[PDB]
Amino acid sequence: GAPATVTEQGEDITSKKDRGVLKIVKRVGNGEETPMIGDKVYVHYKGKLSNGKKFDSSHDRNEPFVFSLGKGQVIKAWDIGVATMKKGEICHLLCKPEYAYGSAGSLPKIPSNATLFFEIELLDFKGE
Repeated sequence: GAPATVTEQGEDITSKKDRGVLKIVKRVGNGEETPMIGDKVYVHYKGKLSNGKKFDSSHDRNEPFVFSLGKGQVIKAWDIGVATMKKGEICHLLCKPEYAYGSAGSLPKIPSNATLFFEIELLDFKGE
């Protein structure tokens, strides 16, 4: 399914090229610009564990999740991944623990040393 397709065909968007964040675009955005570090970004997401089980979604609060890009307000994989997205884009990200919650996890929802899958939609971005 989708996570195995990211494993097998995803683009490595990390600077080190350690496969820490792999990406597949699912829906093109509009406009060619991506957010700059420091921009406010507005996302919907669905997050699944390696066995396919949901661990979280913005839709659980029925509102977009809002954060400042590149400030470490989110896991590393999001600061990297969202920066690559255009407004309106939907992508799939597979995120190794080093770029997510590491050996600590976020228990019980996220186990130790968990590779995470996200489907993320970049709804909007705005400058600071």
